Amino acid sequence: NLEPIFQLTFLGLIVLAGPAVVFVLAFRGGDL
Amino acid sequence: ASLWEQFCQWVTSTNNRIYVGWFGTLMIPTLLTATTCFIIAFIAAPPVDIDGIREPVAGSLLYGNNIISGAVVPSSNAIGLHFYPIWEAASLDEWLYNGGPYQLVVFHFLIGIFCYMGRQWELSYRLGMRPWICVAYSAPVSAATAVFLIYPIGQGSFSDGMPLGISGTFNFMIVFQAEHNILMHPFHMLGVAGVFGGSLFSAMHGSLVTSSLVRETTEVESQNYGYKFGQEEETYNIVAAHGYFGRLIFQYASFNNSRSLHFFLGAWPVIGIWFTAMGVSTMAFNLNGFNFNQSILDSQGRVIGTWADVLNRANIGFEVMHERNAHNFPLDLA
Amino acid sequence: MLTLKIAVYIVVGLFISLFIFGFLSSDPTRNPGRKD
Amino acid sequence: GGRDLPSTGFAWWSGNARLINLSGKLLGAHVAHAGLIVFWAGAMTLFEVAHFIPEKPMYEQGLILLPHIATLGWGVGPAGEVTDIFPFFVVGVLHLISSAVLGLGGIYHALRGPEVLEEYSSFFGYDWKDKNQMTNIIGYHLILLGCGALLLVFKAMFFGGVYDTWAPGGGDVRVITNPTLNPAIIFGYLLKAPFGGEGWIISVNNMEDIIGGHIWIGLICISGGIWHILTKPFGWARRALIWSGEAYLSYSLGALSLMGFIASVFVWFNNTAYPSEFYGPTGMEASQSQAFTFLVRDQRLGANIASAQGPTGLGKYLMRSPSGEIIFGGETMRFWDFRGPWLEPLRGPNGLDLDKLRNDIQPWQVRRAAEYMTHAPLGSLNSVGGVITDVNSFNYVSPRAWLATSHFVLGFFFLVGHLWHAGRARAAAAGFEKGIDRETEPTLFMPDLD
Amino acid sequence: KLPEAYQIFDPLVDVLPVIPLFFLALAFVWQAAVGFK
Amino acid sequence: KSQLTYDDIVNTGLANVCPEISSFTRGTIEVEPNTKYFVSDFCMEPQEYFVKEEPVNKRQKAEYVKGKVLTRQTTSLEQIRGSIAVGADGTLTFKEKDGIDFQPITVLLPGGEEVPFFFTVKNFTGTTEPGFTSINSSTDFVGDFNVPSYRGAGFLDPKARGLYTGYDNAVALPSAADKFRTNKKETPLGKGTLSLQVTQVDGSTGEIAGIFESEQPSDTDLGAKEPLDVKVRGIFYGRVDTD
Amino acid sequence: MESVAYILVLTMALAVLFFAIAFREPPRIE
Amino acid sequence: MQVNNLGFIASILFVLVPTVFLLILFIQTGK
Amino acid sequence: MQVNNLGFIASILFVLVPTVFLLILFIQTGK
Amino acid sequence: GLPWYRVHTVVLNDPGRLISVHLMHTALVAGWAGSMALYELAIFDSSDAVLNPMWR
Amino acid sequence: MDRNSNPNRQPVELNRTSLYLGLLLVAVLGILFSSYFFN
Ligand code: CLA
Ligand code: CLA
Ligand code: CLA
Ligand code: CLA
Ligand code: CLA
Ligand SMILES: CC1=C(/C=C/C(C)=C/C=C/C(C)=C/C=C/C=C(C)/C=C/C=C(C)/C=C/C2=C(C)CCCC2(C)C)C(C)(C)CCC1
Ligand SMILES: CC1=C(/C=C/C(C)=C/C=C/C(C)=C/C=C/C=C(C)/C=C/C=C(C)/C=C/C2=C(C)CCCC2(C)C)C(C)(C)CCC1
Ligand SMILES: CCCCCCCCCCCCO[C@@H]1O[C@H](CO)[C@@H](O[C@H]2O[C@H](CO)[C@@H](O)[C@H](O)[C@H]2O)[C@H](O)[C@H]1O
Ligand code: OEX
Ligand SMILES: [Ca+2]
Ligand SMILES: [Cl-]
Ligand SMILES: [Cl-]
Repeated sequence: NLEPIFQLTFLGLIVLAGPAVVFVLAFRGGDL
Repeated sequence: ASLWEQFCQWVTSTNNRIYVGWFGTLMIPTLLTATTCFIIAFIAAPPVDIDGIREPVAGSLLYGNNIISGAVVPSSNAIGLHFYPIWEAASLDEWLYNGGPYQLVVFHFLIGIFCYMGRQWELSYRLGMRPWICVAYSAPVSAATAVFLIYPIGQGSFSDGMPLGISGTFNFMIVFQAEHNILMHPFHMLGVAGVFGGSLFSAMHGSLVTSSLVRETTEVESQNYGYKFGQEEETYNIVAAHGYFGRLIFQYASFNNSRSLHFFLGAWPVIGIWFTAMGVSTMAFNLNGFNFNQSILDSQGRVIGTWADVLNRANIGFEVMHERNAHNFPLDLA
Repeated sequence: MLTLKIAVYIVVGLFISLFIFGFLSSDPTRNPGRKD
Repeated sequence: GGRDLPSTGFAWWSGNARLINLSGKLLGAHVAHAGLIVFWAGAMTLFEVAHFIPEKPMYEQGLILLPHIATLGWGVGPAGEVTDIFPFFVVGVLHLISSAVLGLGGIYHALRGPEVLEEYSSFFGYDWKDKNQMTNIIGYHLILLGCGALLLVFKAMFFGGVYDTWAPGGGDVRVITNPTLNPAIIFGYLLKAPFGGEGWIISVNNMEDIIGGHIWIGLICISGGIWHILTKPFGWARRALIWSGEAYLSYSLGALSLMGFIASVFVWFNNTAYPSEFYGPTGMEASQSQAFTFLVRDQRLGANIASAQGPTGLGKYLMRSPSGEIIFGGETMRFWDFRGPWLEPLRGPNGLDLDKLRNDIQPWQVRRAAEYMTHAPLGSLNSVGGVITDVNSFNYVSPRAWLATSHFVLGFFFLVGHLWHAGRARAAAAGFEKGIDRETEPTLFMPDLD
Repeated sequence: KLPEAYQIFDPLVDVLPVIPLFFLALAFVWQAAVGFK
Repeated sequence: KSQLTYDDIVNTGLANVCPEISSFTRGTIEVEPNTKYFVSDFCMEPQEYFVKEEPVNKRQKAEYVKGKVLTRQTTSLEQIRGSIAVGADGTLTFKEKDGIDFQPITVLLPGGEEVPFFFTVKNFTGTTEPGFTSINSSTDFVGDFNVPSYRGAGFLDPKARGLYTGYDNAVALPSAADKFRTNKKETPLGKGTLSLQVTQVDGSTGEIAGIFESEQPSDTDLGAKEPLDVKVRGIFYGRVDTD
Repeated sequence: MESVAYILVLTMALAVLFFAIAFREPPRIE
Repeated sequence: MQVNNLGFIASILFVLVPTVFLLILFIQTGK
Repeated sequence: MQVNNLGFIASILFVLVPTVFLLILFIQTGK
Repeated sequence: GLPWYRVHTVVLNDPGRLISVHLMHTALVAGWAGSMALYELAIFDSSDAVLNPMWR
Repeated sequence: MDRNSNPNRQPVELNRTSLYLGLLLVAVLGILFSSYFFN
């Protein structure tokens, strides 16, 4: 089916969201 | 000044050969009570109807036990979790027959060990130490509380508390495995790691320190006389011990900071024991070890055995024989 | 039994009262460091 | 406030200790964590709703939040059958959205808001030594907790009532009209022995007592809130206690450990605030049910269960408790204190009544006993139900087991945390939390022990 | 289950509750990016 | 008893007490010459236990010795149903039918010997003398009752020897396994004699109360040892259905 | 009579404890 | 109980022989 | 021969206890 | 040094230690009484005071 | 109260000849009494 596929897409977007925030702050020079 | 202040100064005095303290004012009476009753009961208590089926079990030396087989027998299954002090028995003989000594000893012992842990904190405070030896002590206390209080509570009877005896301990363990598969419980696995690793690290640390002792003696006298009580100079060469160990495994796996090393020595067994205490405490609520019985099926659907199935066979063998007269109905729920 | 019950109750109450009133008796000041 | 070891004295693994004196940053951390809590509530509720088969009992489906909502009287009717799935969904949604708001506020305070609040406002600024301000915050929060208790009371009285498993005609959502304000009962609950047959407050067995105790709790909490707003700690309290942020944390940790232990016991034993309709049988209930199931079966087969002696000479099906009551035989003798709505119609003044056992047992009671016996809170860590020697085909672990185990573990580790922080708070107040000062090592001025 | 209008995002509700685990992980990620100062 | 609830009774011991009628009670229950009347909730509360100690000398009086109960308030028969049939001459015949008509009881004797026994009224048939046209203070039902083995045939001894289950030998000693007399379990059916002296009759409510004395054997532990003689003295209550 | 032997060894152990505590070698700083 | 007939003497000697060894060594120490 | 069952232990202790007393005293002499 | 048969003369002029050794002797004698009674109790046959009295 | 060294303490001695004499005495007493101990 597609339930694991959709589930994994949501999970991966979530997994990236946090590290993406940290990486953007580190690269653009925001306070950390 | 006042009589009360003088008493306070006495109880909290760091000059007493044995520190008393406020926690000590509870520890000492309860621990002495538990000890006196334990000695008397282990030597001379009459048999106890542990299973509540009028099948008394002889625990004391005078009734034919040796030291290995002797025990203070847990109170009757008929009592369950009811409070059974001496004054609730019509006679001392009745109290003994139903296992009252077990309850007396256990309750006083548990109060005493919690007060012992409080007393450790108290004395460290009086001596200006850091306060966390009692935290390390909370691991054995947690395990003791699990086996004497929490498990009987979850199971609904002090009859299911660990007996106060050697063979009784083994019986407790075997039945616990039969009913909960503690070996296949990860918290017990962590406890095993805790104790195996604690012994490993004890041996390792002791051996590295002993290996790196600074020469201060001759080959005739004990090297122990090389250390004088109250010296600041270090009695061993930690840098040589680090050189050895970092070459035994590799450099970055060896501690060179004694403080971090000793923190690790404290933390490893303590955490392992906390985890195994929590394992026993949660199997008290029958959240058991892993069950992989018939996990592997062949393509047709026949079960292929694994070592878990062999273990389950052993567990069933233990289970069907335990408390052979106590069960009336097909499922061992209680 | 009732004599035993009363006696044990008295003993336990006295020990608990000792412990409580001791820890109420300005215990934080009974240390070798600071007294504020 | 610094954000590294040289300027704070705390390593990264103790980095939150750096917040002890940054009141605004600490408020941000607290609000963000509250957001995490509310988020989990909402997300877990939505997950459970999504994974809910509304005609299969809740306890068979790994649900711990939906039973809480059902017990409150939302979405359930007689025998606990799920009428409307939408209230569960609304509770979950509301928590999720407010969690978003709480997280935003916590992030603002932790990351951009003022570092400390004391030079911005006297009302929200606090100092741990400010005994008056600390008791003010206790007072505000005591008022709020009293409001929450009265919210439960209002739901039970005027907003549809709560689920009463003891309801005549069958357990059902009913409106509590006569809560017991009688202080004798309410506060004698607190005086009952924490042992078998008494069950200190775990034994509360009727929604009237629960609601009346909550009315009392609301009044006590609100009056204590006002008391602490308008007063400062007395001399005895000032002399006995440590007055510092870590000390207050340690006190709360002790409190939390106590509450966690109590909740684990509560869910393990109590079937009133935790109806077996939603949480499944207690272990005691399941054992009693097995005894009842086989009494009924053997009686239908022709066994004279009154006079049948078992192998040991005690009655197979019936026996006496040590106080004389007529109880189920077998190992379940330990569980004779059990009371449940399916078993009490057969209990007489002396315990189990032979006449009711012989001609009053209903088919629904037989069905309930079978269900409860087969959902005994026994199970493996990988969720294989039954006794541990059973095989893999029954995927069940009681919600009571999950809740009791988790809360016992959390209670213990919070006792450990209390010990850690109480010891540290004492040592820091006395000024030796960083080690023994070599110059003034206290033991060196102490006489030798012998 | 979820009421009918919402079962397009069933696979998102399936993963929502584990998010606080990721926050706990993110604390360590942030500390790793700052070199665990 | 009285008129309270299980909540008032629980953990008091009252559940083990046989109900009592009254004080101003000297009634009588008239009985038809040849009809049988059901007895509804017959209760027997033991109070005194004596064990006939066995002297080693010979030929000498054994002297029943008072024992003390180690089991708790678990010693009473109750909810017993039976019947009373009135003979052709006038005799009264009490017949126990069922109920909670047995309790295992263990008494301690001076000297530390523990005596379990199966205190019961099972299948008790008792009779009065002829010429009874009523149940009154002179009604003495003297009769017999059966005493099943204390341990059932499903019991396993500590070496898992039993009658219809378990080993028939001492497996822990393979070369002496068949050497032990206790390898053979028995459950003989013993005999007891009971007497129910009616002392107080409330004929309106049908309640009779009185004293009882019973004589029976003790546990033999599956025939391991010889049965002692246990005498039990106590009180009894019941309701006689007149209609 | 083996009970006497068990009691003897247990008493010996406890007596050793009491002396090791009460009559210990003082730790001395020098 | 029918115990091993050498039990008491074995136990007594097992304890007594090392006890007296230690006692001798301790008492003569400092000579 | 059916001898007194305490004979061996009594004989052993009767000899051993004073033997060890003398041995202790002798060995520590000069301390 | 002292011959063996004279060791106890060390408390001859030490009233405190003379009291001490008298106390220890009294403790030993009282402990013997207690333990002897306990032993006799552990083996006493009380059933037949006629043909098996205590002095038998 | 203080713990003061007791000045009444004296060494005890058993010379080698005394050792041999005592050991012989003990051995011959054992020889004598063992037969009666066994009976
Ligand atoms: C306990 C939680 C808490 C506490 C103590 C504070 C405290 C503070 N906040 Mg903050 N905040 C929070 C949560 C909290 N906040 C949350 C969850 C958000 C996201 C919406 C914010 C977003 C926020 C912003 C953007 C700002 C603050 C500011 C402030 C400071 C000024 C307060 C003020 O005078 O405004 C006035 C107070 C009022 C007008 C009272 C209104 C009360 C609320 C909003 C109405 C609802 C009341 C409710 C019924 C009570 C119970 C709540 C219920 C959920 C149980 C102050 C120290 C300001 C600041 O730092 O100044 C420099 C500021 O810039 N906060
Ligand atoms: C979370 C809520 C909360 C918190 C943190 C506090 C905190 C405090 N209160 Mg309190 N209080 C509250 C709610 C709260 N209160 C409510 C709702 C009321 C209304 C009834 C009160 C009414 C009140 C009064 C009248 C007083 C306080 C006082 C105090 C201060 C010292 C009291 C103390 O030492 O504690 C611990 C208690 C003791 C050290 C006394 C010993 C108590 C017994 C011996 C403990 C035994 C408990 C037992 C083991 C547990 C079993 C459970 C149950 C069976 C009892 C302290 C800062 C005192 C103060 O400083 O006044 C301003 C004070 O006199 N409060
Ligand atoms: C409300 C509860 C509470 C609060 C507010 C605090 C707050 C604090 N604690 Mg504390 N503590 C608590 C409970 C609490 N603690 C409990 C219950 C324990 C017993 C275990 C402790 C034991 C403790 C110790 C030993 C120390 C503190 C310290 C501190 C200070 C810094 C800690 C820090 O930076 O965290 C940083 C966070 C981490 C390093 C991550 C820890 C991860 C844990 C170990 C595992 C998480 C397991 C969890 C169940 C999830 C499982 C994951 C699974 C999926 C694999 C801080 C003020 C420090 C201190 O004393 O400061 C002065 C310190 O040394 N605490
Ligand atoms: C009180 C807390 C609690 C309880 C009682 C439950 C109970 C349950 N959950 Mg749940 N959950 C929780 C919190 C809880 N959860 C949290 C915080 C999350 C967010 C991650 C979730 C997300 C979640 C999902 C997605 C699912 C569940 C499911 C379930 C059910 C199956 C349980 C299972 O097999 O897990 C397995 C057991 C383990 C994996 C063992 C966990 C052991 C931890 C690591 C113990 C930590 C030890 C200690 C605290 C370490 C710190 C100490 C330190 C000092 C060293 C069950 C009723 C399942 C279900 O059936 O849904 C309907 C399901 O699919 N939960
Ligand atoms: C109250 C009774 C009593 C007391 C207090 C004393 C006290 C003393 N006697 Mg003396 N004595 C007594 C009765 C007593 N005696 C009797 C009844 C006899 C005749 C047998 C003697 C004959 C005697 C002699 C010849 C000498 C003494 C000496 C001494 C002094 C040193 C003792 C010593 O160190 O030996 C230590 C003894 C040992 C190290 C081992 C002795 C082992 C014995 C033989 C067996 C022990 C068996 C058992 C433990 C004792 C139970 C017996 C009990 C029921 C009485 C001391 C002041 C000596 C002296 O005068 O010093 C200057 C000395 O030479 N006594
Ligand atoms: C500060 C800090 C931190 C913390 C943080 C936190 C703690 C947080 C949080 C937060 C939060 C707490 C959040 C949140 C959120 C939420 C959201 C964002 C939401 C939403 C929504 C939605 C979108 C929904 C939707 C839906 C609906 C409507 C219903 C149906 C289903 C669904 C799901 C679809 C850390 C540690 C990192 C570190 C650094 C510092
Ligand atoms: C709702 C409810 C109810 C009710 C309840 C109530 C009413 C309650 C309460 C309660 C309370 C009212 C409580 C309490 C508590 C207390 C505590 C918990 C305490 C304490 C203590 C402490 C902690 C102290 C300490 C100390 C000491 C000891 C001394 C020194 C100082 C110090 C401080 C350290 C009922 C059951 C009916 C039903 C159910 C529901
Ligand atoms: C497959 C290959 C192996 C995979 C390896 C995965 C594990 C690797 C280590 C995980 C990362 C640890 O992260 C490591 O933390 C240390 C703390 O000592 C920090 O160390 C670094 O900090 C900062 C980076 O901002 C630098 O200025 C500094 O000079 C450097 O020491 C870094 O944050 C990173 O180097
Ligand atoms: O008691 Mn001792 O162990 Ca706990 O599981 Mn049910 O009960 Mn009895 O049978 Mn298996
Ligand atoms: Ca889904
Ligand atoms: Cl067993
Ligand atoms: Cl059973």
